Amino acid sequence: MPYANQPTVRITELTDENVKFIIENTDLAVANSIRRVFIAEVPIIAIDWVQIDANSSVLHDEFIAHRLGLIPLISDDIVDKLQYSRDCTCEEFCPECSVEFTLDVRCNEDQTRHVTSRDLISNSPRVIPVTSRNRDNDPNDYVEQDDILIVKLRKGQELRLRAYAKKGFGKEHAKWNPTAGVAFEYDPDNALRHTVYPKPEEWPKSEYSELDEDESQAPYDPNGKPERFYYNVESCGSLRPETIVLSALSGLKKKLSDLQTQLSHEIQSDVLTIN
Amino acid sequence: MIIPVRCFTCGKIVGNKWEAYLGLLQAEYTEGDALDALGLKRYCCRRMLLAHVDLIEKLLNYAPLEK
Amino acid sequence: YDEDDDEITPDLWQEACWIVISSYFDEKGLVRQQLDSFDE
Amino acid sequence: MNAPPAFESFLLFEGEKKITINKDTKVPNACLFTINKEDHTLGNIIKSQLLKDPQVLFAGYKVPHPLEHKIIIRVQTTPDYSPQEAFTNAITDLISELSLLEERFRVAIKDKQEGIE
Amino acid sequence: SLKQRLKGKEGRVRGNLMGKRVDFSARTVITPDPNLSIDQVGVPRSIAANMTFAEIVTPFNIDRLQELVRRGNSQYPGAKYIIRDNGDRIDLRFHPKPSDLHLQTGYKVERHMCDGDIVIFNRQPTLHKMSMMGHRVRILPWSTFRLNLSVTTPYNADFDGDEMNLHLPQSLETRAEIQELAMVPRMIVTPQSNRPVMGIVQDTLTAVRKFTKRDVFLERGEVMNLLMFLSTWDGKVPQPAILKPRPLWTGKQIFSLIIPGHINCIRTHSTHPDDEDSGPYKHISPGDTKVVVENGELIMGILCKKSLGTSAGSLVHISYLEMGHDITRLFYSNIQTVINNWLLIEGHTIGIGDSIADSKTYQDIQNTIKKAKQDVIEVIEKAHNNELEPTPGNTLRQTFENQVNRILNDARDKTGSSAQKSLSEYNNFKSMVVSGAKGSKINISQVIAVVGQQNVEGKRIPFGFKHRTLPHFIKDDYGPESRGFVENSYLAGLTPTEFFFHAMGGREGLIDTAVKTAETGYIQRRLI
Amino acid sequence: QPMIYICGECHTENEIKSRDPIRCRECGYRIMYKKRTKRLVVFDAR
Amino acid sequence: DGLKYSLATGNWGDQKKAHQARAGVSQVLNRLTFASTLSHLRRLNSPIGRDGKLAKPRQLHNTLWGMVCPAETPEGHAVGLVKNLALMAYISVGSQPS
Amino acid sequence: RKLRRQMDIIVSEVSMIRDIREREIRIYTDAGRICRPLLIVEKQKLLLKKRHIDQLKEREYNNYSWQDLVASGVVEYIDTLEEETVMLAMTPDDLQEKEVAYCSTYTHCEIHPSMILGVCASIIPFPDHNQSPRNTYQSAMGKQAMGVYITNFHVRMDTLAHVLYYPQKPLVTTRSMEYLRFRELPAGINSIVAIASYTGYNQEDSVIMNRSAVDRGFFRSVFYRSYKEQESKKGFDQEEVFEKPTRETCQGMRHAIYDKLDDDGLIAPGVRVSGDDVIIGKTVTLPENEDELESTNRRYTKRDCSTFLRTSETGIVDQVMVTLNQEGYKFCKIRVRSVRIPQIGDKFASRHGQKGTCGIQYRQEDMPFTCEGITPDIIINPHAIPSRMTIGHLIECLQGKVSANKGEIGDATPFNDAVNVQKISNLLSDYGYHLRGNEVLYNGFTGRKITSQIFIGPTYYQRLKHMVDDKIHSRARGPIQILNRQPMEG
Amino acid sequence: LDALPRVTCPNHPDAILVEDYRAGDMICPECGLVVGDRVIDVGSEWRTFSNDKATKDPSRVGDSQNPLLSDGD
Amino acid sequence: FIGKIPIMLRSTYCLLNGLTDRDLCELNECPLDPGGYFIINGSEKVLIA
Ligand SMILES: [Mg+2]
Ligand SMILES: [Zn+2]
Ligand SMILES: [Zn+2]
Ligand SMILES: [Zn+2]
Ligand SMILES: [Zn+2]
Repeated sequence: MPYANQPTVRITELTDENVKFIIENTDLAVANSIRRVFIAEVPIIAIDWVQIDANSSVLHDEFIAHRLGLIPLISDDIVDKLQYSRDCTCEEFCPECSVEFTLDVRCNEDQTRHVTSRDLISNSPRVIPVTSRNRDNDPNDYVEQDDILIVKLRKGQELRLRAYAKKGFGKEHAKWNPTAGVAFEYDPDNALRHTVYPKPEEWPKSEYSELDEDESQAPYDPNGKPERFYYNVESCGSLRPETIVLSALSGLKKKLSDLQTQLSHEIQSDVLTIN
Repeated sequence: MIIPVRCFTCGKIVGNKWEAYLGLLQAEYTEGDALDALGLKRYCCRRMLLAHVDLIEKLLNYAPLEK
Repeated sequence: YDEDDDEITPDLWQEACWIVISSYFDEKGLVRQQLDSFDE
Repeated sequence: MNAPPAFESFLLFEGEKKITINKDTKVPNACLFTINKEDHTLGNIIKSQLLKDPQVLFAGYKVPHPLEHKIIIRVQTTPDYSPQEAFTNAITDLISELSLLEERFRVAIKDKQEGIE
Repeated sequence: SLKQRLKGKEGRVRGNLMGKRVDFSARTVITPDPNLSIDQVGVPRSIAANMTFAEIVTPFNIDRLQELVRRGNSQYPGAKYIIRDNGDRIDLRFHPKPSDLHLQTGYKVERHMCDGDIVIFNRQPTLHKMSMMGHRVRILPWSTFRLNLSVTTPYNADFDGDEMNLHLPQSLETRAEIQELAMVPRMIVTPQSNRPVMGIVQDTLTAVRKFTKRDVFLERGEVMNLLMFLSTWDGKVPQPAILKPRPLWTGKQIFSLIIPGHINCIRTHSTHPDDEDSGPYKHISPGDTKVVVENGELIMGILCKKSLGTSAGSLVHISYLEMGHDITRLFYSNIQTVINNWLLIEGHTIGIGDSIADSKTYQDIQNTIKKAKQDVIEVIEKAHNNELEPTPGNTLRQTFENQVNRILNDARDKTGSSAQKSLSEYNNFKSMVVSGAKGSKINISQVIAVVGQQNVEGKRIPFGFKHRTLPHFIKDDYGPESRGFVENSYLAGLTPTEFFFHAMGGREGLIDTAVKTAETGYIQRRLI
Repeated sequence: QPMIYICGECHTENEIKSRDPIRCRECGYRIMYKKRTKRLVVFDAR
Repeated sequence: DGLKYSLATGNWGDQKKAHQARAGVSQVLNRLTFASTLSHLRRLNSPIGRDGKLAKPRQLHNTLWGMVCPAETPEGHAVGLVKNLALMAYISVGSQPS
Repeated sequence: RKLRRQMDIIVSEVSMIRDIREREIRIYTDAGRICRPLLIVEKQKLLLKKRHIDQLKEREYNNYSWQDLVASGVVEYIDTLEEETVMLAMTPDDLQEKEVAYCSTYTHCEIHPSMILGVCASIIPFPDHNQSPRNTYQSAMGKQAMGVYITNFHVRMDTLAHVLYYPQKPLVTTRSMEYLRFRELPAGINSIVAIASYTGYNQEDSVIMNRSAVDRGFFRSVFYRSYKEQESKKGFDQEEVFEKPTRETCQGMRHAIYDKLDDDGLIAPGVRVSGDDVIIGKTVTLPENEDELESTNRRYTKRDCSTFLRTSETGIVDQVMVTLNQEGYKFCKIRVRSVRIPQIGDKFASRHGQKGTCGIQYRQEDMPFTCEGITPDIIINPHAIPSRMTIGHLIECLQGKVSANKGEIGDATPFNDAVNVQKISNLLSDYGYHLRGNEVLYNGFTGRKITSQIFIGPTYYQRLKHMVDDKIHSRARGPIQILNRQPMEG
Repeated sequence: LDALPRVTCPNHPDAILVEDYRAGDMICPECGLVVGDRVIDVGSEWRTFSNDKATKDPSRVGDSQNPLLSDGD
Repeated sequence: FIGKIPIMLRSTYCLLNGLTDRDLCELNECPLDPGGYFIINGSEKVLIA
């Protein structure tokens, strides 16, 4: 169709945690929705079912189940092999739609013990562990790299439980977030006056507004439109940044394609004023 | 009681950074800088870790080497 | 130690005063009114 | 708890139907599309793609109330070009434009970084 | 005793026969919901499933009702009970095969409420007849009664956690009677004082004046979005006020669609603006501030409480007399929806910024305060010399007390007038005051300029101690601060005396509020 | 089947499986606790 | 039992010599939040007719400065008849005049 | 006066006043006078000197204390009758200024002015930028903000208790709070708040909330209710017993299931209960035989009086305790834990008494975001500010913003020379924000910027005991009062 | 109708009759059957009040007097 | 022996007063509790001034 632009991309910065980039010649609605997809629609694996055998910590039961849910899971393995629990032929759970986790600890020593993700192990083969100390000793040491203190225990206290991680997404529960956050900005010089500054001199110029190193502050243009969106997605650690964005784009592509197939199905029978 | 995994506001995991913060303040007095070295660049995360209170320790303190 | 003779700078930054105020609560209860009466 | 199960926010029911199309009566060659179990995420972008097309006279969407996931899209085109075809083209073109973005992104990612893995 | 049981409150007549507790009732917290009509109310599924309404089976609705019996009780849109013409009532949970319980014409079926049954909704204490009105239920998730925001006004509800009571009528005769008489659309203009008992309020009220300003222009894309919310749209998009360089619709223009193309209000315009009594007539630059409606189109001027609000001569009132309650009904819902959504792109806020002013203003105000304080010393110096000369209708003490009060009031008013003027157009605070949404000129005076002379029982702070108000002052000090003037403003903090003196005057407001509810409750009762 | 009855502050079981007095032998305390069931309970992490 | 009774119920006297003159002098300690407990232990009460006596013993008299909290009363019914000490406040336990 | 300050006359218990216009001197040594500590100023200077302050700091290993300080006679206790006669000075500053001021006769001096405030008025920040009735309203709501209320709450069985998961100490504090142990045991959360109109679900004293935040645990709390039940001989031919009630023997037959109970007669920790389940099975063997002649069959020997759950939809049994009470009888307490997640209808308040209901909640997707992407946890409607004039709400907020960036806890002391408006705004700009708090906000539904900048920043908020599920209620037929034949109370 | 302490089920002889406390009705397990002369422990009705002023209990209509230690009351 | 007098918590005759933070923590009674309230029949009962 004659009206589709030529959506270009440029990558500025990439690290273990950040991806900083500019998308150009595209619509604002594409920009906002692709951002909405990065939070809500990107699938991931997270703990979702917890059963507690014995819990003697100084913290109550659901409190533990909650903390376990929120720990991020290294889903470097294509979560597409793991189908949604709703769809799978199995009763309740199975290896093909679940990962299984197990935790058993007790404080036998007189000193206080910490419970962390290293003690929590995947019964499932080592390809889908917790985020702490797996692919790397990592030269940037996080002193203990404990991921999270799940709880604390003393002499005589013990904690034995099971957990079942599953695929789900962000618009269901916050635990299924592939993002720690996402920055998003467009037209940093306010050329379009989509925001209207009283006393424009008291505003601090943004990291991209430097193109006009000029202290003149916002040159106007009345025939402008949105163009050149600036993103900076940062991972929570559960998935490498570029892989989140690529999965988001494709998943959204599956989502529209589904709307087309439903729409075609509607006109498969009666024409319903198709022309 | 006990740090919330991930900051309420944004999502950034913030239990991974707790004990390191307490350790660093015990070693080095520059709490603004201590938060920066830890990597919590942004103030929602900074209130999270900054204004948290470790109440768990009074609870561990009780006689309860029994329950 | 105080002497009221060699002293030349009796002023002091009343932001110091919380040290006086703390010594009040640190000594007194926060709720002595109750306790002293029952002890009496 | 009175609150719904959280999945109810997007999951279609066994009795409900994913899209329904009903014609307007107020003005000629106009149509109204209802999508069930959806959000601003689909609605907002498709509304914009239809506005981009110069043969669309009117196009818009709203969600009537936030607690009941449903969206409606009203579209009106010239009396020689059906609103159904425009809706089909706007989607297919959008999938294509996203795919171009997707292809161009991976290539951009490739170029110069040995830390893409 | 037997007499005592009969006596008064909680007595056999008044507390029991004349007012008994009833069955079929629901009560919960309220939250606002723009998305409802006016005469709708949202009801939690738990409350809707637990309560019941008795439909009687006819030949032409039997099949639907038989389906309802079949859904049982375990799922929401079901039935509780079935009653046989014989007189038998049957539960629909215990019986193992409801399908075996075939219905027939003459049975009554007590089904769960569904979207469209009519209820009496009520907030006690019920002050006037418009405090208890009929509504259509709307079943939705989470557990409060949700009701359109404009209905707050007759009810006095402030979703700060206020409760409501709901009552469900049972027969068709009480449903018809409520539907015809008690319904909210019928309640719009009040017989108490022949004015509209409910007007546009809070954000919608602020967002509309801001929207009707002739500086606002919308692109074709954003005009479509607003048109999309409107219910009674004709399907024809109106000719843009600007054809080129680029197509644009003015704020007033799109608003002309939301009013019923017939209402014909002139005047109602009285914002502060324009002028007081004759300035616009000084040759007539049309108006920029005076509203005009012709042929159901807003011609010029922005909207406020004076045009749009509960004032007896409004758009809502004239529309009600002219178009009739059902059209006024769709007009209320539509005005909020188009105006809330436009606000959604625009936004509205209030930071500390709206309360701070410029350096020159503070020097001018402080210089105003220094003049007033010097004048009070001047009155005191004149007073001690015994040369004040009493006013012809007071004693010497009363003249002094009148005179200082005149000056200190005069001082606050000058600095107050000075800050309202020193403020600009963008101050969101001015946008809330001017629309008539919340607050007042005196509120602006108090946050930024100066709080003024606190009061109790109609005079300055009393001498609680012997010839002093606080131990901090000198004896017999009749100046401003000592007798309870607050020199600073809530933006700049208060001094300890001012804080305590402010606290005395805030209390007089708490005692009045506590007592008033009792005596009015009693005086009202004697009259009816 | 026994009912355990974890003691006040020594937490040696009590096997209280009869109408006998709820006093824990050896330890003077006489307040109890019934212990968590061996019955499993499921928690969604949500 | 005579003391135990008085503290438990809230009544006054041994019941034979009335009880209405010192009703509600005893209460179950509220503990909703640490500030709540701490506030109830610092509560001060002020006797009245019981149902609508409007006069000066209800507002903020000037002598409260530094004794009783200026702004902290119930929001209804007893809207000034229930006072709280400030922070520095004290109450003399009494002593022999001898 | 010289003796009382010398300790020869009991200072705290003796007041001494001279009323010179009536030429009489009254002295009181009775109990029940309210008195406060004040500094003694002499020769128009403080009698307390810096040497004493260094002596007070020395107490970390010194035995020198407040009582020593009173014995130095630099402070006295002054009751309200005596407070009528003193010439009290507000601050040492004014006492210095006196060379130009009107008064040079001071006798006592205020140790600090915020001390005129009681406990609850002391938790609240910048109270003087509050319109005065707001301070009364908070002090009430402050008792209703739930928190962790003592630390040993795991072994207490308070009839009803409310504990928050993640309290936080107030990002902006009043100095006074260091002595309420409030830092040790907080009351609310440091939330990210925006004053915007948004989609107007928050008009009229309500709030729009971030659903992902309630999900990440934000303001999540636990609720415990404790049930107690007693067996009691209570008569010559009545017995109460804990047992598993059966329709074969007991008389009560309440359709509530008894299957969940243990053989003993009350359920064990960890079981799920609902609005029908029986927690404890007690029975009352009553007539025994006074129905003479084969009146046995079933449901005869004993009646049912066991305790169940009408109460609510409830949660999980936390603890069950069997012991014996003051009478000697076998006695039980069973605690039931529930986890309340903030939902439309619950009530919250900031420390200015900005109390309010939750109008709707939106997932992180919809909330309007900033440059970073900080989506608000709460949106309070701007209209709550102007008529109500809690400007302190905005000042707390702006100050809390500086604290979050600096990483240093701020200071909301109600009386200081910290020229709060200009000075804070200058600091906040230096950190790189708009100096007065606004931030350029974007719209969550369409990605477009919000045309007005939104005052956004952190503020301490409170969750209240008034949860919405507790107050909901309804009736259809139901119980009848046969002494009156009308429905029950509620 | 002097024989019904609870056997008043017209269609079929009864074995057990259940009390649906919340509905205020007497129901029969294996048909439909209400026959609601609703006793709701009628004993519960005086103990209905609580939130209104009490402690001293002005609304009390009877002292327990402990009868099971006394022939007369 | 003439009677039993109720003790107000942590006053000079309530045995908790002579103990330190660790000892009260060991007794399972919170160190940060203010005391000053009677305990009657399982309830903490506080007098109003
Ligand atoms: Mg209200
Ligand atoms: Zn499976
Ligand atoms: Zn964060
Ligand atoms: Zn033992
Ligand atoms: Zn039957």
